[PDB]
Amino acid sequence: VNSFSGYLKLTDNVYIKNADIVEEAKKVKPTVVVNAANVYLKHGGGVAGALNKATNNAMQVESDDYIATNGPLKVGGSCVLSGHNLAKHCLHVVGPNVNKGEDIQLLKSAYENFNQHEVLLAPLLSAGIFGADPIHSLRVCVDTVRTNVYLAVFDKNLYDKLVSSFL
Ligand SMILES: CC(C)NC(=O)Nc1ccc(C(=O)N[C@@H]2c3cccc(O)c3C[C@@H]2C(=O)O)cc1
Repeated sequence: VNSFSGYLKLTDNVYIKNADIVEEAKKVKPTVVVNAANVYLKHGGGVAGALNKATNNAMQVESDDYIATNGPLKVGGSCVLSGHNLAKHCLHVVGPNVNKGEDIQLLKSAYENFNQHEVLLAPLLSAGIFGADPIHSLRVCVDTVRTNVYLAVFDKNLYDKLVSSFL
């Protein structure tokens, strides 16, 4: 038993809810919140910008030190940093950005990072300003992630379409 509430169960291990991931992290305080990161950990907009704003820019400060030490992530890769006031940990995961021409097949590799964590609060990778089809992203998620994932979908219209179109 865990504290995630009001989710619709899609499969054995994937759950979805129309919710603002920032508000959901502040309320649940999950072990892991997933950020929709880029390789530079520049949290400017979309989910990343929102999560970072909610940390009063502490996420960005920590991220800049990480990059200065380690260099950029790989598309499809991830790193674990602090969750600040939102979670114990933040898993920064880099899905491909279609608006940069990145290979959509890397979306499966991106979701594989979730399997290193028993339970996660997450957005749909590569959705939103990353330019991929969220229906495709949800399918890859369900077909790749084996651990327990609670997906927060900000847009109600998209959530309903994601739900009604789900096989
Ligand atoms: C009010 C404050 C305290 N909170 C806050 O600013 N929160 C927040 C901001 C932006 C996003 C976001 O960019 N969402 C994306 C979005 C939008 C429309 C269609 C989509 O396919 C997607 C994918 C992705 C998602 O929904 O995961 C999420 C939360």
